[PDB]
Order: sequence, then C-alpha cells, then structure tokens
Amino acid sequence: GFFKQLTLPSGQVVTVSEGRGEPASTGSYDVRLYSGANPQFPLDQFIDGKVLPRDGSIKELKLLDLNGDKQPELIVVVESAGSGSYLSADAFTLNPQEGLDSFNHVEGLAPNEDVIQALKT
Amino acid sequence: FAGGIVSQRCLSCICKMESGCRNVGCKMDMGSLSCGYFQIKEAYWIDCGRPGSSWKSCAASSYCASLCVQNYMKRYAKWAGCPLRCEGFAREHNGGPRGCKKGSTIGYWNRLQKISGCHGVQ
Ligand SMILES: [Mg+2]
Repeated sequence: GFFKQLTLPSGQVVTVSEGRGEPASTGSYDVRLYSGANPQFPLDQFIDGKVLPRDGSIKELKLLDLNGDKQPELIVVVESAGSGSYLSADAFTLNPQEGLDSFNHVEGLAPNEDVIQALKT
Repeated sequence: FAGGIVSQRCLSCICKMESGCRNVGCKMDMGSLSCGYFQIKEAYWIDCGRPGSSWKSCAASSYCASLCVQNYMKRYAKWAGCPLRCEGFAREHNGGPRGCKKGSTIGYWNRLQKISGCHGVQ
C-alpha cells in the first residue's frame, strides 16, 4: 500500500497513505499533517488528517502553488485501474496558520492530460 | 474466452476495442504498463484474483486475461450498480470498479458499438 512522507517548505510534514486492506483499484487514501517541529522525529506532532475516496491507485504527489500565495498546495494524483487509465486528483492547502484543508478535485482526465492545468481552470 | 458473467460476444467486442483482439504485449503510458489482449494493468490483475503465474504472463494469454476480466466483473460490477450486460462490463473494464457510473467511459461504450458485429451487444 502506498505511503509517502514529504517535508513542506514551511517545515510541516505530510504523509499520504492508501487505506489498509483495500483493493488496488478503489478505496480511500488519507493525508496527515504534522508540525515537523522536531526534525529528529518529524511525525511526533500530529495536527490534522483527512480521508478521501480514490478511484484507482495513487500515481504521484506534487507540491505546487495553485492559489498564488507562494506556498505549495499538495496534489494527490490517482490513476484509474481501468484500461482508460483516467486521472483524478485532489488538491489540499496546508500551512501552520490554517492547517490542512481540501482546495479542489478533478476526475476523468485522459492519461496524458495536465492535472495541474485542470485544477487551475 | 473464459466463461462467467460476461457474455462471449461482449468479451470479443471488448477485446477488439482494446487491442484489435491481439496479444500486443505491454505498452507504457504515464510510466504505467498495460498489457495484452484486454490491456490489463497490474492493479486490475491483483484485484481479479491474480490468475495465472503473474500479471504480464496472464495478460498475454487470451484465456487467462479473459478469466481476469470475468473475475473483475464478478467482484465489482453488481456492487457498483452496473447493468449486468456489456454496456456495464465494457465501462467497468475501461473505467475501473465504478466505470459504469462515470462519464469518462461513455465515449468508450459508444465507440465500442461501432465495431463490426458489436452494435447493441449484450
Ligand atoms: Mg499556495
């Protein structure tokens, strides 16, 4: 099952995981935000987390500023298990001031379509 | 093809749609491989019960690959609310466990029915 940990430019830390025991093609994932206050133990100070549906498998995580506040949003990209390989994605805001919140969702994109463009249009 | 809840004509039409019904090997799109007669990816093979010795070997066999499709539909189609006929099964095949409920697979179904002998296939 997918698991990845990323340090944000703010020093906060995020993990992204697929749900345990779930099938490959469908289920959920979660995003968990930590303060990262102690770099020796970056998952020691949990702040918030969210669980979302996934229509496929997590393909990649991106950190990119979508709203223009010069801080990156987290984008979780998911690839359909069907032959069409359609992409979906959720974007999240995450910062020390406000915490962790969803920002947008897209789905049904062709394999090679720009997910970031779709989330900004 | 393997027997199960999907009809033989429907499987043939899906096969023709995906590959012209040929063992085309594995092709890369977005760093992800899709293989064989039915263009099955690893996640699909895992969920269809891992028939055969491995994903790529199964995908290259008309029988094993179609068994995988049969098992995938048995696992997912009913419970997604799909019609249990080719419109449903084709759209699951193209779109995953809820493909039959997603607009992204409508064109696939419309086009699949243009293949000779596949109009209104059940
Ligand atoms: Mg930003």
